[PDB]
Amino acid sequence: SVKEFLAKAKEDFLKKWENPAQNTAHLDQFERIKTLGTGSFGRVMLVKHMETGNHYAMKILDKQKVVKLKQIEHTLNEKRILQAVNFPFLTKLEFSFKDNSNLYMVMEYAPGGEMFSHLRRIGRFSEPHARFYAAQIVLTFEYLHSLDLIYRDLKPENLMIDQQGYIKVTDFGFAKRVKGRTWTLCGTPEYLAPEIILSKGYNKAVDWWALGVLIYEMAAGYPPFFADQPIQIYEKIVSGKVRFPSHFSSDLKDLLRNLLQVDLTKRFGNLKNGVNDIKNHKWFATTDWIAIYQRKVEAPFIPKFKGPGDTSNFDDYEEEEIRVSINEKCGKEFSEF
Amino acid sequence: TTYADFIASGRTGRRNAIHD
Ligand SMILES: NCC1CCN(c2ncnc3[nH]cnc23)CC1
Repeated sequence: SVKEFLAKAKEDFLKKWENPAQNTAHLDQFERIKTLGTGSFGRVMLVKHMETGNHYAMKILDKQKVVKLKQIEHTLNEKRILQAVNFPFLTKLEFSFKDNSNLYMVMEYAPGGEMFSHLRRIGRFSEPHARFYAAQIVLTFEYLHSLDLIYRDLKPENLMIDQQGYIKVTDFGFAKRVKGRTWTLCGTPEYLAPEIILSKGYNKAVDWWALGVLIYEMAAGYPPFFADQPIQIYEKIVSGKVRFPSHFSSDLKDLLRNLLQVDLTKRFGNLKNGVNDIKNHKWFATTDWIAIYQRKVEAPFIPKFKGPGDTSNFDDYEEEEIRVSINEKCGKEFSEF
Repeated sequence: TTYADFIASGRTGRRNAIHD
């Protein structure tokens, strides 16, 4: 059963969680090819592992920048979790290491680019197209939540398309293993649950609210709560009044009403029957959950490819040195990494 | 239209995370 699959996955996870892999490679084992994305502590690059010729995505964080941004514990969360998970729609760590200046995490490369890019270009996804992605997220969250993990940054920018048109949920920077409630103000304005905005203790139900935002955005082409400044976005979210495009099917609206529910006692994914209230909603009635998990379903969109390290599905970013100081920075802070 | 309001907004690009 699902319960059986998940208990076994938890046994697997905890072994790695309690005894994390550390220092399993070094920088010069990799050829750096291109920056695929950037962020507050550095970037993610396409790299080639020389010994195998395999391509990977290497995330590089500047330790000093992590420290300035007060993201030390969050970064340690990211690495410790990613080395420990294993799931079809996640990119676990193949390798990690650090040097005087940086932290390095090496993961499976998803060559299809960000969902964000395709969603914006095309405008919006059909309900079947949105459902294919949504199913994969539902399953990932099922997996993650069973391990007492909250993800906390679902959005198109953070969903990578693979060669088969399936998803990888990347960007574990805010992911946290927590039983019960937590309090950090984090996430992305458009996707923040009202509990977060109202500075309450919250739980994994914030991820299910964020799923409502994503499905809405995929199907509409814009999010349910938007405005030029975050404060105005927060005011809309806490009203919770959502308006649906006329093209939204009856079932879709009903799903979204139950995901984008300000009342935690009624929010889908947070009820006594957990994720099954979502899995068994009418909008997903055509979804074969096992076949999605097995990647047997035919993806509604498959990315245009030229080669194994072709990068044409990514935007171009300015390439910046990877500099390594002769002095070790922030040794204590990142000792366990 | 809502689509037109979105595309004219400053939030159609990649959206940054917030923290504390
Ligand atoms: N949030 C958007 C970023 C785009 C670049 N990234 C990336 N790109 C490709 N394959 C990958 N495997 C793991 N991360 C990752 C990281 C995420």
